[PDB]
Amino acid sequence: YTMSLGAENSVAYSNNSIAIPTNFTISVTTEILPVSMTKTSVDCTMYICG
Amino acid sequence: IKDFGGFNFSQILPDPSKPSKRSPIEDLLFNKVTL
Ligand SMILES: *[C@@H]1O[C@H](CO)[C@@H](O[C@@H]2O[C@H](CO)[C@@H](O[C@@H]3O[C@H](CO)[C@@H](O)[C@H](O)[C@@H]3O)[C@H](O)[C@H]2NC(C)=O)[C@H](O)[C@H]1NC(C)=O
Ligand SMILES: *[C@@H]1O[C@H](CO)[C@@H](O[C@@H]2O[C@H](CO)[C@@H](O)[C@H](O)[C@H]2NC(C)=O)[C@H](O)[C@H]1NC(C)=O
Repeated sequence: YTMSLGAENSVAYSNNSIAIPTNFTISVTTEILPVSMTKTSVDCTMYICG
Repeated sequence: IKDFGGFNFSQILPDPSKPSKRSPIEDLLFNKVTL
């Protein structure tokens, strides 16, 4: 099929109307980041000739 | 109905007439960048 970009809505804009929240939620989100990789070493002479 | 208190966003909002549906500024950018 053809990709769909998301749900479609239309906010009710007007020149003398406003929207204000009356409650709240508290959410916890996760983020993962790599900081290092393994320290390796190679001795060229033993690798090449041996 | 586009009544934003005097501000006019026509050059940045999409153009219904054109088939590409791209704003007036975005069309000049696409024309201007040709191999
Ligand atoms: C703002 O939102 C919170 C929820 O995020 C509202 O609190 C929730 O209120 C409902 C109805 O009072 C609670 O449901 C009921 O709980 C009782 C247990 O006491 C249960 O017996 C009922 O069957 C029903 O499930 C709900 O538990 C409660 N949520 C929490 C986390 O406590 C709050 O009322 C909202 N504030 C306003 C001003 O609308
Ligand atoms: C927003 O600005 C555009 C650009 O000036 C206006 O478009 C012009 O409109 C007049 C009157 O309809 C035409 O004579 C010009 O040829 C239009 N110019 C272009 C480049 O299309 C547009 O009217 C403005 N928006 C409002 C609500 O006035």
